[PDB]
Order: sequence, then C-alpha cells, then structure tokens
Amino acid sequence: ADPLLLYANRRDLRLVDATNENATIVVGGLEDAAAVDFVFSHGLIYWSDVSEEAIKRTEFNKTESVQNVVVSGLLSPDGLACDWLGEKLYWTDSETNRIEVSNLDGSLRKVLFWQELDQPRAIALDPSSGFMYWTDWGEVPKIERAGMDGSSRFIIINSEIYWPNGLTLDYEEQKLYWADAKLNFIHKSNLDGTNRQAVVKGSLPHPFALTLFEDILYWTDWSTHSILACNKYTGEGLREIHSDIFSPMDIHAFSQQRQPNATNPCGIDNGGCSHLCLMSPVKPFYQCACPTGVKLLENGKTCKDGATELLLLARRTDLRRISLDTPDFTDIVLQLEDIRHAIAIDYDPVEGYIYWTDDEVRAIRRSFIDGSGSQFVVTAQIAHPDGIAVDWVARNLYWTDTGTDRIEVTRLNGTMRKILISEDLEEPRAIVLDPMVGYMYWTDWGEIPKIERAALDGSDRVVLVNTSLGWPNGLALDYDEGKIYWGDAKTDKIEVMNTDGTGRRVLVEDKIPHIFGFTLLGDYVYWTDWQRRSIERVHKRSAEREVIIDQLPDLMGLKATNVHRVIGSNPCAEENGGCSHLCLYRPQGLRCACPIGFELISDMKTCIVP
Amino acid sequence: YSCRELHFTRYVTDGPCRSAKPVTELVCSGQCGPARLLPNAIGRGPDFRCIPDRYRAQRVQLLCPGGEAPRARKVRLVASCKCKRLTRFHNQS
Ligand SMILES: *[C@@H]1O[C@H](CO[C@@H]2O[C@@H](C)[C@@H](O)[C@@H](O)[C@@H]2O)[C@@H](O[C@@H]2O[C@@H](C)[C@@H](O)[C@@H](O)[C@@H]2O)[C@H](O)[C@H]1NC(C)=O
Ligand SMILES: *[C@@H]1O[C@H](CO)[C@@H](O[C@@H]2O[C@H](CO)[C@@H](O)[C@H](O)[C@H]2NC(C)=O)[C@H](O)[C@H]1NC(C)=O
Ligand SMILES: *[C@@H]1O[C@H](CO)[C@@H](O)[C@H](O)[C@H]1NC(C)=O
Ligand SMILES: [Mg+2]
Ligand SMILES: [Mg+2]
Repeated sequence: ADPLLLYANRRDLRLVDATNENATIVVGGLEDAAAVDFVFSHGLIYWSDVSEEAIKRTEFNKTESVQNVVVSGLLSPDGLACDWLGEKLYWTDSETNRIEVSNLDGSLRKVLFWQELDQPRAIALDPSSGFMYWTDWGEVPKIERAGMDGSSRFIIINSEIYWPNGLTLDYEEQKLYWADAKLNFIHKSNLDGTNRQAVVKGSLPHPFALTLFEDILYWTDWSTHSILACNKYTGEGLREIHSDIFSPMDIHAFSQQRQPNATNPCGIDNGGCSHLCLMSPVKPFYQCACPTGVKLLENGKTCKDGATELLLLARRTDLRRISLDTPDFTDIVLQLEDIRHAIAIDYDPVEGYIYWTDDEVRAIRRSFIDGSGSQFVVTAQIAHPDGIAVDWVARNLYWTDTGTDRIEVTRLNGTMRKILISEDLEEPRAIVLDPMVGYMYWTDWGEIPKIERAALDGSDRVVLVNTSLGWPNGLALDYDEGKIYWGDAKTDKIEVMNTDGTGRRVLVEDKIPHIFGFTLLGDYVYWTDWQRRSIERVHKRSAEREVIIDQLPDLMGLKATNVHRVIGSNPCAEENGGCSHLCLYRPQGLRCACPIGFELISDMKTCIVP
Repeated sequence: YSCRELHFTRYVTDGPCRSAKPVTELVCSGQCGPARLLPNAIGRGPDFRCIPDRYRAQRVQLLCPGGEAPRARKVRLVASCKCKRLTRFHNQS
C-alpha cells in the first residue's frame, strides 16, 4: 500500500511493507544472499550469494519461480545493481578486485575495471545519464563514479570517509546519498560531489545498505538486526520500521516508480553493436563493447571473431584461459566438470580443441575453448601424463607418461595407439614437436637429465643436451628462428639454444625458483612458477618481464597459441600421406605405421590383421 | 593454542655413542589458525601451519663406550616457530 522494501537476509529474499509488519518471502533456501536489485519492467529479481559464489535471478510474477543460474566463477560478489534501460547487469567483487558487466542472461561478461580497487562494496546506476557509482572501504576509502561504458572514471569523494557501506540516488532531486558505518553519518551530494551537506549526523551503529523513496530514507543496520528509516531532507525521525532480522544485507525500494521509463539510445537495432550496447555519458550515449579479452574492430561497433592471441592454462582443479589482446589479462574460468588434477595442456587451432591430461582421472581429455564438448580421448593404460603435444599437421597426439616411462601416439580422437619410446627413459615429462622438420623433443628428470630428440616414429634418437641440466620441466620452440627454449627448476634458471646446437646462453637467472608451465609465442615466453604462484612473460630479444597474474594457487602448465591460424605442412597432410592409420613424418620421408595387433603390408602403407 | 615453542631436553646419539651433556630441542606445536573476519567484511584457501622458522646449531662432544676418546660433533636444531608455506619437493601427486 506504500513502499515495499525488498531485502536480502543471507538465507532468503524478503519483502516488507513500509506502512505497518508481515514480511512476505520472495525466494528461500539461499545460503548467503548478499546484494540484490531488480528489473521491475521485466519482473525479475537478481541477487548475489557469497557462499555459492554466484549471482541468480528469478521472475517474481511467476509462481513456483525456479531460479536461473546467471554467473559462476566469482569469488566474493559484495555488490550488485541492475540497468533497467540498456538491459545490463553490473556487479563488483571485493576479493578479485574487479567490476564486471553482462546482459541479463549472464552472457557477454566484460570486466570494466580492475585497477585501484581494494575492497569495493555497493554500486548504483543512473542509465538515463550513463553514470555508475560505487564505493570502496579498503586502503583508500573513496566513492567513485564512471560511465556505464567503462570510461570517464573519476574519484568523486575522498575526504572524511572511511566505511562507505551503503549508497543510492534520488532521481527526483538528482542527488547522491551514502552512509558511513565507522564515521557514523549519512551525507548527501550532487551527482559529482559538490555541496556535500549533512543529513543524519549521529546514531548509526553499523549500516550496510541504503535506499530511498519519496521523502523518506530506508537502510539496514548490522549491529541492530533491523531496518531503520528517517526523513530524506532533515535528520529528524530516526525510526525502527522492521526489527529482529536474521542478518539483513542489501535493500531497495520495490516499485516501478524507482526505475523511470526513459528512451534507449540503443533503440531496436542494439545501437548497431555486434555484442554489447552499454550506456554512456558521451554522445550518442551508448558505446559498443566486446566480452572480456576480445578487442573491438575499426567499426567501433563490430567485435572480433573471438580473441586472436590466447594463453590457455591448466591448474589442478580447473582450466583457465587468458586473452592476450587486452591488458586486463582476465583469467576466464573455463566451465568444465570433473577435473581432479590437471597437468599438461595443448591446443589445436584447426578444430579449436584443448587437449589436457590428469593423473587422478588417468585420462587425456579434450574440450573447446568455451568448455563444451568435453570428451575422453585416452581412458585406460595411463598413469602420469606430465606432457602432451599436438601434431596439428598429421592430426596426431603425443604424450609422455612417466608411470610407464614411455611415450605413445594416437590420432587426435584416441584411435591407433602406438608405443614409440619405451626404454632408456627416467621420469620424462615435457614434449614439443616440429612437424615441418620431423623431430620430436622432450625432457626427463635429474638422475640422468637430458633433452633428447628423435623423429616422429622413434628413430635416430639423438640426445641433444647433457650439460648443466637439473629439472628441465618445460620446453618450447620458436620455429621462425630455428631455436628452442627450455627451463630448469633445480638450477633456478632458464636458457635458450639453437636446433644446430650453436648458441646456449642463459636468458634470465635472477628469480626463477621453480618453473613447471612453459610455452612460447611470438617474441614472448610465458612461464608458470611454483613456490610463487605467479605467471610472467619475458621478451625474446630483450629481457623485460611483465607479471600477468600473481598469487594463483595450484598452478600447473600452459601453452600460448593463436586461434584459427596455423602454419606448417608436410606430405602427411595430403590424404594422410596414403597411410591407412599413422603417418609419422621424418626427414627421410614419411613412414606409415600400424598399431598393435596389426602389421605393415608389402606396400608399406596399409594395415591389416595377420 | 597459538604456535608456541615447546622445549624438552634430549640426548643426541650416533647409535652406540651418546653426547655427554644433553640439549634442549624445540618442537613447533600449537594451532596457527586462520585469521578471523575483517571488521566490516562479509561473512561466509592458504595453509599456514606452525613451521620451524630459524634454526640454531650447537657443538656437543660425543662419548662412546670404553676404549675410545670423546669424539666431537656439531648438530643443528630448531630455534623459532612461524607460520609459512611449503614448497620443496617437485612431483605430481
Ligand atoms: C507482478 O508483480 C507486481 C508486484 O508484485 C509484488 O511482488 C510479488 C512477489 C507479490 O508479493 C505481490 O503481492 C507484490 O505486490 C504486481 O504489481 C502490483 O499491481 C497492483 C495489483 C498493485 O497492487 C501494485 O501496487 C503492485 O505493484 C503485478 O500486478 C504482477 N503482475 C500481474 C499480472 O499480476
Ligand atoms: C576419428 O574417429 C572416427 C570414428 O570414430 C574415425 O574416422 C574414420 O574411421 C574409419 C574407421 O577406422 C576410417 O576408415 C576412416 O578413414 C576414418 N576417417 C578419416 C577421415 O580418416 C577415426 O578412427 C578417427 N579419425 C578420423 C580422422 O576420423
Ligand atoms: C652425455 O654424456 C656422455 C658421457 O657422460 C657424453 O659422452 C655425451 O656426449 C653426452 N651427451 C652429449 C649430447 O654430448
Ligand atoms: Mg544496488
Ligand atoms: Mg581486495
């Protein structure tokens, strides 16, 4: 009969009446309902959950309103606000230190900010202008404002502020209300920070979320477990309206009159944008945007076909990709299932498949960059795959298993297994390939440490390096410069060599305690340091370094590669080189090969059983 | 408990030989528990167990049964206990 107050209670979403005190529950069964906003026109209620580490939505008009999982891959989503005009959704995260944005269906995640965000909290919108507002209570408490497009970010409050927990707008009067939980007040201001005048000066134990309606304020308090309410203009009338709350969190006035109808600059044609049509303050008041890691084309409207250069990573419990086209270096959590201990990883730009291993699942598996099409390649007779390599030309798969101390090979979809290197091998791991020349390269461990080399059939195995070797865990090749790069964890050092065995200089020696992951791509070399839980790059010609993500536990191995661009060919590509099963190229020419139980025939090409 | 330094005296041995005087070894016990919630943090990773921080080293003369002179030897023991991480052995499982 007047402003209904919707709030999150850590276990359910409730709705109180401001007049009287029967609270109707919206959605129960929650574990840690934190922040909440709504989209009244669409009739949706969005909320966050710091324990399920996700953001969910539901249609409050529909009965038995089942939830809709919107996001997953978050750490501590402390704040949330809905854009009821551009159909967008903004949230924060006090741990990963970022402010993302997406459509309502959780699609098109873009990180809008990651810099100088210590502990961001609450966020509010004004889509008719294209300005988002948020707070931070960490190292430097502040209230920032920025365009909903990710531009014109300016700190608008930095003086006399410590715990700016709650924040909301007065659209009717074009003002900004926030509440400080330690400094114990509620101040108002114009939408830039000017004329900051006091409203409520005393008597605030520990507020958390503020909301407004008509000439009356409403907010939650933690130390009182209640919802207070006062007058918007004067500090008079400090009231309790709803007391004895379990654990109140975020609250909004629930009425259509708090999301005023306004004209969308994106119009019907999504503003011409290929993907994201975000609100903006600059004319024409929208800006086209691309998901995280994908750069926008010259149109200023048309996104690119995925991200071009890409860095795929393997942790223990998840797989993650990092785009190299943008400086945000956001590690997208690849949405997959049953990854107990992922080890080695590789890619195939032809089909877009990611081949990774696991020593507790005992399987080599394969998925898209997205995370769809998760299939098992090799299921049985697998112990410890510490290294995997993709022959993108002959369409074959190589891996090393130190449990059996052997190296085998199949076609990319698991068929035609053949044991190549069985003997004279001591705990081998890393493996890279060069199908144009027809050599394979690999390393083993510190007892008889070496970087051996052989052909793709297991012939002319020539030990490449024998000196000053400790724990050669990684290997990579720069084909255009005929040099191979490796890295050691015992020597705490990483060096380079040419395939002729010409030069052998150390690249970086200073602070490389323990590299396991190792790859190369175009004048940069990426490595995964254990004991520092960090990833950095090194410039090839130079020696400059750039930390791309630090403090990431359970790091394993990575390989950087291009998407949909491949180079190199050899006789094996043309109709599999005439081979019935395996086409193992080598400088002497290709060599057709049969698996076990089959033998090679007189023509040296086909395979049948005896 | 909060990661204290417990002490107990022991002898040092090479089998049949035994040190003349004893030596107070220290044992890192306690419960270096996870830090509690920040005062304005939302409620609901790392492992920081009580580990030897710094080590000490002392010289104790070893004594063996009759017929041999008192050999001399140096042994290193624990000195302080902190809460750090663990990164040494390099393997898969
Ligand atoms: C869709 O829902 C709105 C708001 O409903 C409110 O929230 C849900 C979860 C229930 O708890 C309702 O009891 C709440 O009012 C309805 O808007 C209302 O419309 C009229 C009846 C008036 O009471 C107005 O103040 C409300 O906002 C809306 O009618 C409903 N859709 C349909 C088709 O009924
Ligand atoms: C992928 O698996 C499919 C079947 O699961 C196979 O493709 C064909 O398999 C038949 C039967 O062995 C062969 O005669 C064909 O030559 C295969 N097709 C091609 C294009 O080679 C095969 O085992 C796997 N590899 C490929 C490349 O298909
Ligand atoms: C490896 O060591 C043996 C003997 O220690 C030596 O003869 C051989 O040359 C070394 N490897 C290479 C590639 O030189
Ligand atoms: Mg909000
Ligand atoms: Mg932080």
